[PDB]
Amino acid sequence: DIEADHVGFYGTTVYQSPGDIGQYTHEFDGDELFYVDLDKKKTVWRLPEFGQLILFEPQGGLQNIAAEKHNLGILTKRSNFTPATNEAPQATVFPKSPVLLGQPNTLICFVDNIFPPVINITWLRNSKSVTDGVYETSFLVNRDHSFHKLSYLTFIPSDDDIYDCKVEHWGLEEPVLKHWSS
Amino acid sequence: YEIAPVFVLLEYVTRHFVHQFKGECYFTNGTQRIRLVTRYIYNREEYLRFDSDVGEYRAVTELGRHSAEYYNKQYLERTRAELDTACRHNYEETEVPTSLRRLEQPNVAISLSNTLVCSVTDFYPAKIKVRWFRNGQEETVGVSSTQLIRNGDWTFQVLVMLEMTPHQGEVYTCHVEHPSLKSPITVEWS
Repeated sequence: DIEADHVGFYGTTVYQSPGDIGQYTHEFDGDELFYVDLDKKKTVWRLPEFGQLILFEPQGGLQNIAAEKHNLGILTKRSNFTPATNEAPQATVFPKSPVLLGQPNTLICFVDNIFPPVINITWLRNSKSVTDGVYETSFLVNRDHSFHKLSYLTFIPSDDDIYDCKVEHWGLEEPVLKHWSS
Repeated sequence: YEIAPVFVLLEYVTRHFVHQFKGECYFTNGTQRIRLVTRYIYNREEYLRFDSDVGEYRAVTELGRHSAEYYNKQYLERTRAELDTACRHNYEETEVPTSLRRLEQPNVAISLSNTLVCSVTDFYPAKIKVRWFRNGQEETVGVSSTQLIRNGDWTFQVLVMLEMTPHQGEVYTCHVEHPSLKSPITVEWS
């Protein structure tokens, strides 16, 4: 890769079919700054603070997405319709900070080698589904053009409690479960 | 104060399928040296690219052969300019006042796994210095460390290990230095 003190990712767009799935993001030094919510047609910052000074017109993201929709049809044919190869995701779970009983912490599930960029990341607490208090980053680009994604689970440490990060993807015969314990 | 996007340019008109556009702006010593790169990707193959270092579109693979010719005849102008309206502008007017000023102080804690683990968490930016100490003396062996870990939430973490034998009365210290810190942080263990 190229060397620099800093690196900004601008205009980052992804589009695929079937399904009309598109994504537009910006990153700086490897971290997501925002993504444009295609549905609501709005800029969603990774951190609240963000869009308080600087600004981004969602219109831009929508443009690139559309252009990419255009490019996909052409290249698809050009390749004599060569499909995307389903990769197998690799998942890892680790705590944000040192674990202390009864003290609010966060489990991070890092998933890499994602391709195509369609995936189901879920959490289980004692093999019981958990939907509340869960956050998920956008699909973040890798130099090899695959993606990585992160999910977060805010929890209260306690002994014996078992946590799982469940990953589902077409390139997976069976779903993968990444376990973590207090 | 407005962020400029790096624009995707239209190709000439001639089971899952994927296409990607990557706009990249490299910076070294402020905006002293800037470099723009634009990648056009089909599935996982980059076939078309524009690079400031070159100044024009080049085919990365046989798949982009003619794409290069088209983009060069149709967009050379609009593209080269993004180096200023996108890279230079975004850096000077949007990153300087935000990301380049963000400072997160690390949290430091020592726990015992024998092996000692100094956990240095939630700091930003990535530049950090961590060293172990036994009785004011620096540890020159039995020191290992995890890779720098990106939490994905704009904070980093790193665990620095120390192999040792808890001989009574000994005093271990984890020394941590980071731009956010007024003075180094030191946590002790006995």
